[PDB]
Amino acid sequence: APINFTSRLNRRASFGGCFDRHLIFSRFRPISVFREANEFTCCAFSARERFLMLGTCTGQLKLYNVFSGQEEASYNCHNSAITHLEPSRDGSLLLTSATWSQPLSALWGMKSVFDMKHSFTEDHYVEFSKHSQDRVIGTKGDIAHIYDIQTGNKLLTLFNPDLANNYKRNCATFNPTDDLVLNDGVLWDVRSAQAIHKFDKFNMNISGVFHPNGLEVIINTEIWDLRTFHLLHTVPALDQCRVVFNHTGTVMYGAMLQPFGSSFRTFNATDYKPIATIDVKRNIFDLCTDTKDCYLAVIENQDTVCRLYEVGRQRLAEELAL
Amino acid sequence: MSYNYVVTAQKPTAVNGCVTGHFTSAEDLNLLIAKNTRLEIYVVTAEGLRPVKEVGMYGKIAVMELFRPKGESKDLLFILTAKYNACILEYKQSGESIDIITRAHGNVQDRIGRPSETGIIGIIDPECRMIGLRLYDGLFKVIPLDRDNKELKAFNIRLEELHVIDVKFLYGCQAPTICFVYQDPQGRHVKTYEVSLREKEFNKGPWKQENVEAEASMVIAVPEPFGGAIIIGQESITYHNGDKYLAIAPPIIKQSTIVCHNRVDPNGSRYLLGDMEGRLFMLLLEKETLKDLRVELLGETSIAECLTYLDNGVVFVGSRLGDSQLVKLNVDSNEQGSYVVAMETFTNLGPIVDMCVVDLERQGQGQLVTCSGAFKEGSLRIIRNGIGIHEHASIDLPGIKGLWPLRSDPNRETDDTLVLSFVGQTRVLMLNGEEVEETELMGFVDDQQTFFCGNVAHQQLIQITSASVRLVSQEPKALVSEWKEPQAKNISVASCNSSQVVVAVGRALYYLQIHPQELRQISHTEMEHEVACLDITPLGDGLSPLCAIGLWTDISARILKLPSFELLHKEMLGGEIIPRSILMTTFESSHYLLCALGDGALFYFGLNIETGLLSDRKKVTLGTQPTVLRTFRSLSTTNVFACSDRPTVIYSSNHKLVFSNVNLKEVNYMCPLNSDGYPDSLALANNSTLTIGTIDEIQKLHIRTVPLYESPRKICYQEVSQCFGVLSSRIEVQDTTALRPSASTQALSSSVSSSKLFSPHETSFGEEVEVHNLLIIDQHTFEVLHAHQFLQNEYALSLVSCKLGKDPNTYFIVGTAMVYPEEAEPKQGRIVVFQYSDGKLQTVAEKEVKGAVYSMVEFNGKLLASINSTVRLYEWTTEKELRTECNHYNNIMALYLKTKGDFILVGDLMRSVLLLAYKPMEGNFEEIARDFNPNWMSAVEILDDDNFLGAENAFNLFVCQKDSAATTDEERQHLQEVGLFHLGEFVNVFCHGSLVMQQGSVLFGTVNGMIGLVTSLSESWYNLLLDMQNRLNKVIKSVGKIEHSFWRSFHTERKTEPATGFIDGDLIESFLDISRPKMQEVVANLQYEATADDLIKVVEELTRIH
Repeated sequence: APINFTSRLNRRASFGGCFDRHLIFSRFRPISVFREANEFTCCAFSARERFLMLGTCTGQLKLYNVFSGQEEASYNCHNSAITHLEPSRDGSLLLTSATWSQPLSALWGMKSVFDMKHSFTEDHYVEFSKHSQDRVIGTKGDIAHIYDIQTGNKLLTLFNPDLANNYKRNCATFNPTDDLVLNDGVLWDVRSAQAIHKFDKFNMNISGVFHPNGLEVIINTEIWDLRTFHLLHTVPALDQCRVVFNHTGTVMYGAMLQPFGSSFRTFNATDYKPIATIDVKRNIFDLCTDTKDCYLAVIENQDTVCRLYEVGRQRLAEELAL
Repeated sequence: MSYNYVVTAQKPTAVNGCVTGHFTSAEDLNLLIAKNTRLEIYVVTAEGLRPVKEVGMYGKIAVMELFRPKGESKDLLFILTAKYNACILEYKQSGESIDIITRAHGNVQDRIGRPSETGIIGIIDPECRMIGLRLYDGLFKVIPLDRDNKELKAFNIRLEELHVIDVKFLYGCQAPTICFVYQDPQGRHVKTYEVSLREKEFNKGPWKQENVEAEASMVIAVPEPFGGAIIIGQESITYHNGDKYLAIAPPIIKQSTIVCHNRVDPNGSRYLLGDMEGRLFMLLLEKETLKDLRVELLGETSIAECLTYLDNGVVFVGSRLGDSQLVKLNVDSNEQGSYVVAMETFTNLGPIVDMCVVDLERQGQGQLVTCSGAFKEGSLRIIRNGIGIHEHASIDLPGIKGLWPLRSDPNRETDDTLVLSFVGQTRVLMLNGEEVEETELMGFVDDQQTFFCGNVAHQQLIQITSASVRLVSQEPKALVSEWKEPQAKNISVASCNSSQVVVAVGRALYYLQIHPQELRQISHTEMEHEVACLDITPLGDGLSPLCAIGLWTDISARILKLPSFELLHKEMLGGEIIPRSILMTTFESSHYLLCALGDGALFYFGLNIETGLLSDRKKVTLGTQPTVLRTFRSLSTTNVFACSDRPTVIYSSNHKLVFSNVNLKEVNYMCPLNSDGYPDSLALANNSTLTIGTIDEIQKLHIRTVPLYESPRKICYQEVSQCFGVLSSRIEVQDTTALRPSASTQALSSSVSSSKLFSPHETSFGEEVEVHNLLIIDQHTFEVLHAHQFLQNEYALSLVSCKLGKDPNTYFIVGTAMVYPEEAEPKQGRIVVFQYSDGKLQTVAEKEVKGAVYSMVEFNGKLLASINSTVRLYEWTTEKELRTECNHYNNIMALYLKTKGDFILVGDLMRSVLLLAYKPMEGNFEEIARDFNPNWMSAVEILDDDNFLGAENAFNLFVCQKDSAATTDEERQHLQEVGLFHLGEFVNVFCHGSLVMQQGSVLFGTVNGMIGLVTSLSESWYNLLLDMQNRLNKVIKSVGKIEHSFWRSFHTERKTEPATGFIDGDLIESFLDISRPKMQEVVANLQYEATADDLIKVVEELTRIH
């Protein structure tokens, strides 16, 4: 596994990927800028990724063509500022979440029949199930709510005050198998509706995220085994970071909090090894990746705007060899 | 709207894994070899290896283990493929029927997870309890082996150690115990675990985990009585069995890393070891118990991928980087010190890294020259399709209707006279050296057309004409006897032996014997229909008791006994077009019969000379003209030449007949010839000329190896100088000090680069460094004419031969890169211009660039090169220098470049392909369209102006289409992927052309040496062949019970879709080899309405383009 790309490439024809991913995912290139016609809060790509979906501080939802950069539509969704967006991989549904205008979250039928499908009044945050997007999970303080999509009615609530950590930024979410839930640092067996384990609280304001392998749990800086429960690794750089993986499952995007700092960074999801630490030199509010590892959308202000990045290309400064 | 056809030209050669065992029966010894998708089964003997069965699977073999469970009659095979299909195979053989039967199967792919980057590891415990698999990181998959697990259901076990190096099951433990090497940040370690089928978990290992060498890479389990585990690193070898520990660090190991191992003695007493650079070792475990570790060097072999000790000091060397070997080990050192001598050698084209298509012997017909091999196994490989002839004499003689060699001197053994039959008359020619001049001869008439003549017994000659049968003395040269039909009727069909003669007069057959001065009439018959053809070729020594005949009205081949004319066996033949040639010969001690028809069809049977029995009717097609068959011998082996519009030689390879082409335009008549001016030659006549020449070897593909002894990288052909340009690289050790004399140090004229453009890098002396060279090679003799060495740390990456701008001079153009190991991406490059003068090599021009020139290509008199992430376009000055004109910046690393007229197709590292254009009005580029999907490209080619092809590291192919009819400007630039197909090879080169003389044609070469063809089809042809392909999978049962649908399904780590746009040509061509009623089972009421014969018409025309 040589270091120099040209030597390593020659070995491919004759006879690894980490050094290649280290090269590509330390390189981010801004190409275009997405403004609004009359001088944002959230960002996400559509299902087939041909449009970009943006949330505003007035409760509106904007849609831009990634090819042209014009507004294709405009919608009013809430009376509070939008906080989070998540379309279904079907291309049929969308989830919204505002700050304080009840109902806080809602489920939406996409543009064909575009209309409100169900209401989620009590829940700030919302998130689809991972494998089969047939159920929906929402967060009310330290309480998790699991809902059905077609009926809109509630299936079960998950809370246990004897075991709570009372995290600030708590967000309950499913595992890739749809048979576990993590809330407030507590594993729940979805079927048996009981508690499995209560992780120790090492942070003030981070709940945790599952790893796609179904083997690990990512609390702030601690990787816990999902069955042994032993501490497997300590990743210091993830402190206060909201962690997103790419579609293939090889790379992590971490976002420093305190809504976010001036820099994000990328990690190698297999060995949790740092790749790079990119500094855009602006305050960051949201980010998301396409499933093609082509575009990176970032919201940031100088007046808030969404600047679009191309992956694998260099900035001019490093490209000028000073 | 895309329609394509993919077929295999050369099955892969490289060896990927090989195991030995008692598979066919508990008595004989088998050797199994696993090439990419094919496995080869052999029987080990004293003479060598005897092949028994050769089978293709729907998958590439990743694990291949033999095991005999309890109470089983003989060993069973276990195979896992790359797409995680498991199977257990048994060998059934009743008579001549050999079929591979499947006990159990099933897919063990996990629904979630990423495959380990280190790779798939497959092992089996001695107890035959379970199969252990490392498929994904952090897990350990187990397949129980109880007789009731007929579906191969697996379970996983959480393995906390993530980066596992190698795993083995141990011997002599009270419970199934494993031993593996894992890598922590605190170096790498060795640890043991037990396995429980009931609890489905792990339990404490028998001994404490321990530290090992930081480059420990291999784990070997020693059998009882010893037990324990040997672990091999780059510096030292250790022994591990609980309390015991032995460790030695022989200095010989440090030079090169150990790759493969093997047991010799079932006690574990003696093990073999191979390294990268060819060396072969012997490991010893000294008893009295497990006293010592000792290492001895044995010799040098081919770079070993796998090693199998067969028997009695005979070792098989499975090679992936060069030719595989069969090796004998002698205890007495040879003269030069070695213990190793090579018995046989097996061809390996892989790995192919580049190739070109050049018309060498026959203009219009292609051949490949491939850059093949590896470090010391580097070689050029010249590949010809079909057999050619080498002329020596050309005479204008139109109208020839027959040819017969003849030795006129009864004393000398060489032919000296060639007899030519024309329309209604005959002439004679003698051969004084090379002069060919008219000759007369007493006894022979020249006013009648000849049907046969030649030497007969008793020192005599015979001429058989339309009028009579004439027997001629030898020494006085006079007519001694003449035969005529009793009513003075004409002769219709003739056939003659050294002592026997059979002619025909309409329906009547006459049998004659040749005695001194006598034509002895023996028998007579009257036949049911007219006579068409005859043959009495004696299959033994020669007095043939058999006469083969085919008739007119009742079209049929009959065997008759001599002199009885008693019928023995009749075979009906379809159709109402008569046979026109029949023959009996002997291929490799098997007796066959050949019968050609008037449309260019050929039936061939088997023959029991004792009983005259024809068996296993088979049918082939040779062109359109009627076929003329005739026997010739070459290299003391008998073969058959078939004269038609597609001249063909018939021979036998491994007891099956094979039909190799003849690289000629058309041959009407043929005879062998051996004269004092034309030794062992052939005499050929079309209907306009008479040629004489010598023949090549009798093989479908002839492969000429040119060992270079260093690593080749690229190649291109400069016609205007009769030369090849080859880039290379050899490894030297920093004193730079070479390892062995290779081609770059043994050129006639050598040179070095005197550039000084690059006026901070430290080398630890002993480290390995590549040194690159430009090699120039003759077109005929392939000897290294000149070797230009490049600078230090400068790699040669791109090569083009062309003329640029208006300069009529033709050049060699090279693009390089400054490669320093501590740097991550090269920052310095160079583009050099050469011309090869009459004998010398002249440096013309340079051009400094800030990156690597991964690819460049001639673009309309302009040079079109790629630097690290830029696509640049140069012009060639009237002052003979380079002036950039354009750029293109939107890509990660521009690695692969191809050009149609003014279109540029660019392959990137992770974004698949770009389509660029050149606008003459603006002097810049315009990005036309792109493909967004993250495909890790490895090769690319332009098919036409609207379809584009490439292959990525996911073992796949795809085609992108430009929707020129654009509703919107966005839909315009989506390169829509309309072809998808899982191939199973790693393609490194595409080039246009075909290896067949006389739409579209693209050849590609892979890592396993596989050579494939990709041609286009039309909408009618696609929809039809796609129907056959579903219908064949209904019939052809795949080994392992794997669906063809699943195999060819396009599969990356991100997508998995069925295949569309391509057709599996290897599957379509297997339609011919299938049985007859199964064909009728395939053609059942398929409209598109043709059935069961019109398809054989199609597939045979498809097997024709390669």
